[PDB]
Amino acid sequence: PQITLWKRPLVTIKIGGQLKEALLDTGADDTVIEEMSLPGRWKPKMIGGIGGFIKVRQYDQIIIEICGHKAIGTVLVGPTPVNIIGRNLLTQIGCTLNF
Amino acid sequence: PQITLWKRPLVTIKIGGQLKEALLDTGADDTVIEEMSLPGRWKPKMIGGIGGFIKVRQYDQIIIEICGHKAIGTVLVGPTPVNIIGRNLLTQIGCTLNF
Ligand SMILES: NC(=O)c1ccc(CN[C@H]2CNC[C@@H]2N(Cc2ccc(C(F)(F)F)cc2)S(=O)(=O)c2ccc(C(N)=O)cc2)cc1
Ligand SMILES: [Cl-]
Ligand SMILES: [Cl-]
Ligand SMILES: [Cl-]
Repeated sequence: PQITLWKRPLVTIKIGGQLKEALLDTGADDTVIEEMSLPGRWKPKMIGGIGGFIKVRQYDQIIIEICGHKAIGTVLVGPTPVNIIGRNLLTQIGCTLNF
Repeated sequence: PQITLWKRPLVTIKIGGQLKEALLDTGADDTVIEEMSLPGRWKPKMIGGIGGFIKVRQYDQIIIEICGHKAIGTVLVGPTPVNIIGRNLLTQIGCTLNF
């Protein structure tokens, strides 16, 4: 589809068997999801921006379904104010910016 | 143009007569530029980032070029990790997400 930016570009995603609302975020290098269980090993990481930094757990090789498009990649889990789909997964579904 | 997301969508902007690098950030509601001199009065604005909320300065009706596309609108000034072109101006220049 084509998504305009009058409002936040929120979509429904499926991750770890849960449905969640997430923001298509071209400014995010990686995907960041609110606290949840994910299977596998993880390593701690810090990410930040305006307001400072948060600590997240980095899980690799996680499958997420985004608007019917399956993509696999790294997911950071931690206290993000909003669920974020970052570039690492946006590329996999063929998402571009156009103007 | 059509911009893919394998790398950060960094573009050249022109503001206050000077060229700067900025990030096309669909996850940002607003446009936030690093400390510089802008004309006119400013108003207070609280924005929520990944790490918390902070106060920045809001200037309205500011002339700005983004990837050569002329725009006029609201620009916030504050301690941002990189210059950010957010949804307010992305919308104005006709930028959509597509997949
Ligand atoms: N390192 C990572 O992978 C990472 C880092 C941060 C995030 C959170 N998402 C980013 C992108 N959109 C806004 C958000 N932020 C932009 C941003 C942009 C770039 C970077 C950096 F280059 F450092 F990696 C960090 C943060 S933000 O928090 O500074 C922000 C929030 C709101 C607004 C606004 N209202 O205009 C402006 C800026 C997600 C992932
Ligand atoms: Cl990845
Ligand atoms: Cl591609
Ligand atoms: Cl505006």
